[PDB]
Amino acid sequence: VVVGACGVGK
Amino acid sequence: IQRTPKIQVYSRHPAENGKSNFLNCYVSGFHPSDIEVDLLKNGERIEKVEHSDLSFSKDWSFYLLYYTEFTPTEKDEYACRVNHVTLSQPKIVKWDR
Amino acid sequence: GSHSMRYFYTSVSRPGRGEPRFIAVGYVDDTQFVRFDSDAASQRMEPRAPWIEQEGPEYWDQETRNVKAQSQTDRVDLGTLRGYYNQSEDGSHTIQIMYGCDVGPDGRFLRGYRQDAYDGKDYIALNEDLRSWTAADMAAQITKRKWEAAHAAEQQRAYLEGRCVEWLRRYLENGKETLQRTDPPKTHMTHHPISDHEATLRCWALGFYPAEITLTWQRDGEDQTQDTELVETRPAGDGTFQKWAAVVVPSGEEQRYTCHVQHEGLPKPLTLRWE
Repeated sequence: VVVGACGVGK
Repeated sequence: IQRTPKIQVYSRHPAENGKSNFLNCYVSGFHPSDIEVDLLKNGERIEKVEHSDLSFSKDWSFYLLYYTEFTPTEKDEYACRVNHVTLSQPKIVKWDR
Repeated sequence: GSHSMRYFYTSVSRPGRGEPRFIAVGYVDDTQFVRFDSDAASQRMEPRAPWIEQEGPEYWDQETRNVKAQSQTDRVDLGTLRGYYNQSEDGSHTIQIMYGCDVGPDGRFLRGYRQDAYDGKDYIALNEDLRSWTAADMAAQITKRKWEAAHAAEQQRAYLEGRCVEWLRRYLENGKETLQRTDPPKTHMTHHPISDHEATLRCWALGFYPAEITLTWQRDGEDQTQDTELVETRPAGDGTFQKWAAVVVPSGEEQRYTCHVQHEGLPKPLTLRWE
């Protein structure tokens, strides 16, 4: 599975 | 950055005239991702050529595999035409059996 | 042996031709098993290997949800980074993301990865301690303290040491007929005369998996890396890989040379000579 942690913007 | 694609033209199995096979054209080490690749039989582009999904290496350079069902003979010449913004002209790499 | 799972994201901004193109691929070792092409008609994570097809619809729904949500974040980051470098709105730009975990034969955490790039060059990467960040330029340091303030490292580390490794274990067992198989290289040698004082010997290695392999030439039991040629290991299109190595040798002395093939699918390293 891909990273389930949700992405903080750059 | 802009990196020139390497090209290898080859078959999936050892080529034998009459026996069906797969014609591969592996392009790698390039950037950016936009690239056009065509398989050529006797100078004409082959329709229904499939390509693997876009991925890249540790140095962020992309690689792709273009392939199609083909039948090697003794007269037919095969090649792979590659055009990329890094290239001045489209590179045509003939299949060296 | 040891195994890896990797995910590669690529988002390419195409001004004047719609929204950025997003492509995601999932790998176990040298085998792709999932893919997401936002230009494809399904808009869902699709299987690319037989063994992952058995996963239920709750798996494919969550995987579709998570990575398309990543593509939405990539869209905003594309505009953010372009502002970081004060770049025009009509130039094309690419964000690439790589991450994954490594496991040992016993099947638990060895290393974790998370690296991001912009226009083909390093942007920011997660260090090996999975607690600090390494930025390439000052624009990436703006992202660094952003991810430091939001504590992205803690939740990246949580996935790298947890859900990544756990599902890598499941994939390795559910598809062991493909992933854990070691097809040894079917090898042979070819001879092509160049002149009447020089000749080329090519050492072929075909149909092997995984891609890791070592082809070396020797002359009279001594290593020879002068006048040699190695090509990149290439996919055969059926899951296996190919590679060859060449050496230019004087005529008549062809049998002084030996090719050596090392591969994890071989009990002993092979040695081939032109008779």
